[PDB]
Amino acid sequence: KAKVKATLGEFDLRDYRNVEVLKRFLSETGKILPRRRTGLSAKEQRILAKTIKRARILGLLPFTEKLVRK
Amino acid sequence: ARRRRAEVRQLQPDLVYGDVLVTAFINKIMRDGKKNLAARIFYDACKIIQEKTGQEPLKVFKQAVENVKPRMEVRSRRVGGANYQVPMEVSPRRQQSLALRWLVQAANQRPERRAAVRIAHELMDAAEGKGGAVKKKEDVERMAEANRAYAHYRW
Amino acid sequence: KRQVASGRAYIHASYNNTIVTITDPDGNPITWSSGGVIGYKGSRKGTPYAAQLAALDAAKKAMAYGMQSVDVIVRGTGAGREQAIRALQASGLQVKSIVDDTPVPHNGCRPKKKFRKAS
RNA sequence: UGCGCAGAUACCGGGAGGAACGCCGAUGGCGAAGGCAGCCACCUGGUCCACCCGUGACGCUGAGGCGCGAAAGCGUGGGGAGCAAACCGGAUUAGAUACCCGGGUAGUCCACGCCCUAAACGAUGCGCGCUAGGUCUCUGGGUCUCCUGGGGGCCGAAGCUAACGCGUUAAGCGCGCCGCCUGGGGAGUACGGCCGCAAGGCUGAAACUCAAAGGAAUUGACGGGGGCCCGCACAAGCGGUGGAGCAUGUGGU
Ligand SMILES: [Mg+2]
Ligand SMILES: [Mg+2]
Ligand SMILES: [Mg+2]
Ligand SMILES: [Mg+2]
Repeated sequence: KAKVKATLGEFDLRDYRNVEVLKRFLSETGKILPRRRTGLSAKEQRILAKTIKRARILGLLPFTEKLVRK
Repeated sequence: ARRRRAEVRQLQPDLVYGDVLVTAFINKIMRDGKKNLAARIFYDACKIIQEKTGQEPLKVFKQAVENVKPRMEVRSRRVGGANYQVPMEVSPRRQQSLALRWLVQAANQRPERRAAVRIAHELMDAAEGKGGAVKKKEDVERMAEANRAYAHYRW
Repeated sequence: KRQVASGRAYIHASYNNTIVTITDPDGNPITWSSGGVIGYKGSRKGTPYAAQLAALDAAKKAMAYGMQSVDVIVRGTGAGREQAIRALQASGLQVKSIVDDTPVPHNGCRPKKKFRKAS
């Protein structure tokens, strides 16, 4: 399938507000997706984990969700 | 039987009704290798299902057998801590044998003083569905089912 | 005693006992069952059969209140698990949705020495 | 054992409190070591690169000294959710002062002050110069197929090594400085000195005794190690011995 960067166009991944983008880097359990799936570089992947965690504290992205249909 | 899965030793058909399943039965009745007396007995027994019922012996035989085949049974299983009677289905060859084994045994347990009668009654009483064979059939089926809890190993 | 039309079945699986409880759409318990609550007692309450039985039995008690449909919520791993789900599904009592929801700390209290054999 | 009809378990709401931060997470990164993991801010250390601008050998090592030094431990004062030496019980066992289960104090956490040890491990002191490559990777820079640094891994030229291995992250070839060894047991014990509130730490022998103690590899044998095979080995069967009387052989008397 796709890497989550292969999807988007250009974006500021220091931007802890843009939930419309940042929301795509989470699993269905709202867990930060691994590099192998994000398609990101070690360095970007570092920066993102940060931005994602900042969003979570503002209330805009989730810490967790629950698996639907198991 | 490590190497091959063994050919099911085939049987000559019966020289009367022409059925493998009959000789099979005859063989079980046989004692010290005396097949003659063995055969006389089973036929003379089919005669006591004329004299007694309007039906054809073969049909009674078939239909009694079909009545003493188990569907389930507990095969034993060791695991490091206890012993587990695990219910699995019964492959049709085993059914065949248990039934025919059981009949003869059930039959030789009966009271009447003569080979061909014991065979006969049993055969009748079990095609009705009330054999002492059929006891040690519903027991096995029951013994599984009571151990239905452990029926999730079945290897 | 009210008629509820639909609500929640909560399955709590463990390696020692499966337990199932049924509630109204705000999570208030209507009825419930467990391995022990059927006959099994000691190490049999875990077996997927025990799970199935309990599960089915709880559903029957809820169907008394006329319960027709449920959202399932499953929690924990253990033998009875898919079997208690398979049960509710096949109890008539209609299965709207399923959802695992097992608790997990984001690294919380020190686990008992049995559970850090992964030391 | 325990807990539960003084209503537990499972479920929904609310609150209180302590400890640790899931996914990201790596074969990753930083640090001299010990060690460092949610997120934000402030205060602060080390390090790498590019430009080739400044000083002009200002360097290397480093006995002693000082400082840091996981865990456990100690003192005073807090705190205490989960876990847990000791301990109190349930089991298991020939016994079971254990492994398994239920509880549980010190302790684990915070403040300040002590202790100063470790498989404190890369079991490899620090620095510099020299000696093929290939491959993966972190972080820079350029003219960005790749090139040039700095770090992290594997493979391996030459060479080295008892071997196994090491092999531009040397265990190679060489210079400088430090620290350490000199058969095993007695023994990191004794005495002595120093340090510590203690526990104890550092330094550290002899008599006596042994012809060994060791390292790496080899062929076997073995494993309540792994993989794959076979045999009336087990399973599936059929008939038996074990019980009786007698025959025969043996034990013993
Ligand atoms: Mg401590
Ligand atoms: Mg203290
Ligand atoms: Mg304990
Ligand atoms: Mg010592």
